[PDB]
Parts: sequence; structure tokens; C-alpha cells
Amino acid sequence: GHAEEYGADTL
Amino acid sequence: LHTLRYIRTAMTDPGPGLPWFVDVGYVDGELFMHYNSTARRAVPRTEWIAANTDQQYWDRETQIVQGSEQINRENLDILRRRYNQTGGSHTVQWMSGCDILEDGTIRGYHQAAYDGRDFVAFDKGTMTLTAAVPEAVPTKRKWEEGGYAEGLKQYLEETCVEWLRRYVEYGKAELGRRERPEVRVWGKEADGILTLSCRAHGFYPRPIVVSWLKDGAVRGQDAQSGGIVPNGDGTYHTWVTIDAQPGDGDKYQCRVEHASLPQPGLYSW
Amino acid sequence: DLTPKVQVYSRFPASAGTKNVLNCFAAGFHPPKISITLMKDGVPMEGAQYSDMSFNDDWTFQRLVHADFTPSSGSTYACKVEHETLKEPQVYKWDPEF
Ligand SMILES: [Ca+2]
Repeated sequence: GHAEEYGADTL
Repeated sequence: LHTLRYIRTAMTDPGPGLPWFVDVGYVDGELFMHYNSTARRAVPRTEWIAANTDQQYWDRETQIVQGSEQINRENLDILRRRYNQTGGSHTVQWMSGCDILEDGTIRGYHQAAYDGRDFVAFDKGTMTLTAAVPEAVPTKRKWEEGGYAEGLKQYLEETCVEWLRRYVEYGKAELGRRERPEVRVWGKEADGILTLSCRAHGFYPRPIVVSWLKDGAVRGQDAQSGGIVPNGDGTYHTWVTIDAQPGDGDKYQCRVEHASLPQPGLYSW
Repeated sequence: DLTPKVQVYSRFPASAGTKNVLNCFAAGFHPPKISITLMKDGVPMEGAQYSDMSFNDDWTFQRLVHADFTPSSGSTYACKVEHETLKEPQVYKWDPEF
């Protein structure tokens, strides 16, 4: 049940 | 109370024969999914998840973590250049998920860490990424410009809950099961001090209350607990010790409180 | 950098002849680069399974190593833990009667 938007992990 | 937790790790030095990227999921404190940079695929860890999910679900899940793997790969270089570091062992940790409490309401979180210390944390109330360190201000600027907050708060409050509500329903028997522990007490005399140890073997669920009783009365003086340590089959273990006078071994008893036992079990030598 | 908290224990209560599982759990350490080995009289044990490696709320890492074995009388079972925080390999002995 991972979030579709993997760009939220950008630093 | 039900909890959903997704944790990620981006390593520089794993080192030999170990993957640099590891992603795992948790349902009420139980491992149900696994992902590694070597295999490059999301795999089921429990019997209840594999029997209730199709390959189309896992193919969708693999594509998501594959994109997340490359972002955290870039994060290791971006943060090294920002902190002006050259090589060495550096780590990027991610903590995401939601919690369902007894009214209570919904509690969602999305926070990161660099070299074991707090870096950034998402606040769904203000819809802004809070910067903990002075080196986290360039992250705040690029994250808010991307517009991730609009879709992330909707996930943690609705989508995350929807996934957790059915995960509990799939393994209702696997999570609600009760396992009776095998309690055994031991005594060892050292430098004029009698040390008594009490161990509980293979119990489920995780909550347990272990105490010492001298001559019927509960004694917490010089008592040490090793906490709750997990086993390779899903069950739990705990170790408690007490410092007593030599020859007073028969006086002490081990009080064990668990869901599997209707009444607290007293154990002696 | 944080030092690892190691605990050695068996799955079932120790008894000679009966099959058991030896466990070694290390927690509260950083970085994740750790070497954990289950030993029988200094010799590394066969059929050892390593954990997927997770981390706690305070960002501290944890790993569990388990191996199927039969406890024999006279044999000394111990766990060797190697980390960059320690300049010496820490050996934690397993007591069947403690
Ligand atoms: Ca969609």
C-alpha cells in the first residue's frame, strides 16, 4: 500500500 | 489500535554481499513485505498477504519502490555535496505511515534522517515540510515547489487508512492469535550475590508484564529487564533479572501476565 | 556513533537431545554496517539465517540472526559482534541454565 508519488522522498 | 509503517534505508557501505537499498512494510508491528536493490522486486513475507493479493498488485508495488530507489540513490550524492563530505559511510532513512487510534482519530507521518540524526518532517496540518537542521533549508524550497504536500496529506489521511483497514481484515486470525509462553527460572551465585533470571519463551502478542515476588510480596529492588526481543518464527521472548542474598532462592517467584493466560502464572525453582 | 546492545537466547527452553533455535539480537546502533556470527566453541555455526534489518523510532538499527541446532553437553555457544564503535570483537556467551 505504497504512495504512487515516489517524488515525496526527494532531499 | 492499528498501525501501518513503511521504512526505507539508503546505504553507502552495507558492505560485502549486502544490498544498499532496503524497504520493508509493517502491519500492527508485523513484517508483511520486503524489497532489496539486489533482487529489485517486492515480495510477500506473511501467509495472509500472499493468499489475498494478485501479481498485478505486486507488479504495481515494484514500480513504485523502483522509482523511490533511484531518488534515494541521488539523495546520497546531493546530501554529501551539501555537507561538503568526501566518501565514507553515510545513510539516508525514511519513516512513513499512518495510525488508527481509539477516537483517537487519524495520525499520519512522513519524516527523513541523515547519518542517524533528524533532517526533515512533514506536517499535514500546515501542509509544509519542517526543517530540523540548518542544512535542510534547500530541501524545504525544492519539496514545496514540487507540490507533493497536496497529494501526500490526502494519502496519509484517506489512502493509507483504506489500505490498513483491509490488511487487518486479511490477517484477522494471524494478528489476533494467542501463544502461551514457556517460563523457566534460573539461579547463579557470583561474588557473594545470588542472581535470579526469569525467561518467557515464544509468546504472542507483544504486550507482556513480567515481575518478581519475594515471600508473596512484589519486589522491584535491583530488578533489570532486557525488554521484548523477537524470534525467527513470529513469536516473542523476554529476559528479567534480580539481585538477591545467597540462600534466599526459594523465597523468589516469577509473576507472568499475558493474554494467553486467564490468571497470572507464578513460577519457582 | 552508537554501541550495539546484544542479547543471546534460545527459542525453546534448553535441554540436551531436543531440537532448538539459537538467537542473537543486536539493537540501538549506527551505522548499519555490522557483522554478527553464531559460534559453537569458536567455530561458526551452519545454516544461519539473517534478518531483513529494520530500525526503531529513534532511527537506531536492529538485526536478528537465527540458526537451527541441537544443544550438546560440554559445548560452549557464543555470539561474535563486530562494529566500528568497538576496537575489539565483542563475544557474548549463551548460558543454557541462565
Ligand atoms: Ca492512480
